[PDB]
Amino acid sequence: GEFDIVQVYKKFLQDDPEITMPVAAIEALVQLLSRSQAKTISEFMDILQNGSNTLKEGVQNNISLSAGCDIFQRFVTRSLHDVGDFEQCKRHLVENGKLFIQRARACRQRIAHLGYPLIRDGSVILTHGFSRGVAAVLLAAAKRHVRFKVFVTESRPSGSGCLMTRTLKNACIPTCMVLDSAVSFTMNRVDLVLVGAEGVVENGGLINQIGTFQLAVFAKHAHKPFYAVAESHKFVRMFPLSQYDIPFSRPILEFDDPSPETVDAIHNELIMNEEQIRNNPTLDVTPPEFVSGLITDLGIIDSKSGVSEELIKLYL
Amino acid sequence: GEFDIVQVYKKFLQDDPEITMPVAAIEALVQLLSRSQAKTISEFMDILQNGSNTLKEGVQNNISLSAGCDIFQRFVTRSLHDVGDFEQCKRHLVENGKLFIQRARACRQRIAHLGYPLIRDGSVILTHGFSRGVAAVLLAAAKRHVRFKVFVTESRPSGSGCLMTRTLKNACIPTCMVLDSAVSFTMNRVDLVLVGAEGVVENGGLINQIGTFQLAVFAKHAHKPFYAVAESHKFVRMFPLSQYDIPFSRPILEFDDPSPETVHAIHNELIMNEEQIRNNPTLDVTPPEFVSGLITDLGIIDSKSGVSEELIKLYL
Repeated sequence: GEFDIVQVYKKFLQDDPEITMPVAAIEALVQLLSRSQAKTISEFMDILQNGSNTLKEGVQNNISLSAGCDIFQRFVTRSLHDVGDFEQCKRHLVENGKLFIQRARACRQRIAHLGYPLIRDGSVILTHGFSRGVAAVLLAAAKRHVRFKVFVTESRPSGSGCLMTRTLKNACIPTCMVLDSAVSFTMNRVDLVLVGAEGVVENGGLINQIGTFQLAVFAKHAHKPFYAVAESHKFVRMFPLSQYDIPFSRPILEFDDPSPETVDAIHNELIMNEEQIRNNPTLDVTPPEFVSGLITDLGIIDSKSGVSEELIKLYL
Repeated sequence: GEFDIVQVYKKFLQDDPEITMPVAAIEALVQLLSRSQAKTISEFMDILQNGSNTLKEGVQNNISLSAGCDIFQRFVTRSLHDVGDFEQCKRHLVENGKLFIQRARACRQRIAHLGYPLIRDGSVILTHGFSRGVAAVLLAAAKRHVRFKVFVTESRPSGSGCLMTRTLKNACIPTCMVLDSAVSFTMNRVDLVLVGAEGVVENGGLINQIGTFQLAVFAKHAHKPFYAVAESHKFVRMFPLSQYDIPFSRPILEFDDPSPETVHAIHNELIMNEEQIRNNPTLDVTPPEFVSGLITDLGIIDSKSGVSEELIKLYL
């Protein structure tokens, strides 16, 4: 009995940082599953949820795993039956677990040798902040020896842009970091925009970092296409109503109440404070009419109605 | 004699910082014209030409500056005549020159008397960073006791949002800073969008700090109105074709050359350095199709053809 699976989850991040957070969760559940010794089907699903939720609430109720955790459950729940030997249950169960992990680990690869030809000779690409998805495909393209250049949004408040350029610069790729306020000015140059994904919705929506829809309309207005890479285990069952209807933990964009009683053209270091920042949101949502093609291990999906057929296929 | 007239211009900033830059240059030109023992018409215009350019070349080749100075001349020489008394020239010049600056610095007030009713009770306004005119109208509105509350774009790289924030909060009105990456998520909550002007071109376009166009597209797509406050002496003869072709000093948005070597969620300290920040532009341009209303000392102009007719009426 581990009784602290989060550590195994955590330990995975140090045994390998090159894996996504949900991947560790599943890789941890199997360790729970394999070691768990039960006697009823209900016993498994009881601690499984009570393990997933235990794993959920530990990580600020992150969405990426919250999908993967729920999808994984509803996966093994499918072709589950108990005939004669009870041990057959666990057998069919955990064996499919590794089988799911197999596809899960190979998912972020399957998109690479599938989205790399989207880059053409001498083309110029744009990316909002770092994402493990857009990275490999570019590298799996640059590996093929193809000339191209790339801008990267600085991606406040994450600042993941400063890391993304390095990962590309290190891989022999020309970069040019650009402020979040100057993406529109860049659309004239760019031939194709490309971002990762943090969550795909029932309507084909796109929950990713805070500024995706900021540039999604630009490419829509600047007539350049829009592409986003999303692994299967990022489909979610929610369904918003706009670019705003999302549940968010901390309340956002509150105002202050000012009682009548109180007190170089580039002015660096004159910004908001950390307290001012966290009032601002963290995630974004681009309605499907603004994306022209999802990039998944299941392939490239453009209808953003078939995503539901695929989403229905993913769940029961 | 009259030399380093920039210090006159400069001492004005210490004599008064609440006035902008172009008014100071004008205040210096008339001062230059005042102590100008001249004898021929050619001498006068030869001075201010070889005077304004020295004034022009001294400050970034700023637009609002280069706007007023060039406009100042082509005003004074308009109704110019020489008859008998040569002193009439210097008389007619400074007398009319005084009338200009008199009308000039009074413009920023005249705008407030027009913009304040544009704010409704309980309205929600949006402004991209600091903007002289935007402040006064809101203040002159708040003086008249009206409930509302505004967001503020932090305005990278200028960071002028915090300055705009305080100056509003300092005048007891609610504020809430917004990083430039997440303006779109806030639009559904707004009822009006109001930004300043750093320069106005012929076609009705807008030259303001970078990210100004970043907003107007949202206001367009989010079906929210867009107003910009501009003083007359900011009009310019420039006519950019697209939303990009504008004269810019330094090279902008260049890339690197990664030869084969090897050099090596509120992450608040991995930010683009001053060098790579410089590679970003400081100005964007809002096409006239997005300006629902343009408010000036001459009034409010929505035609964006009368922008030009009033413009032609300025350049004699």
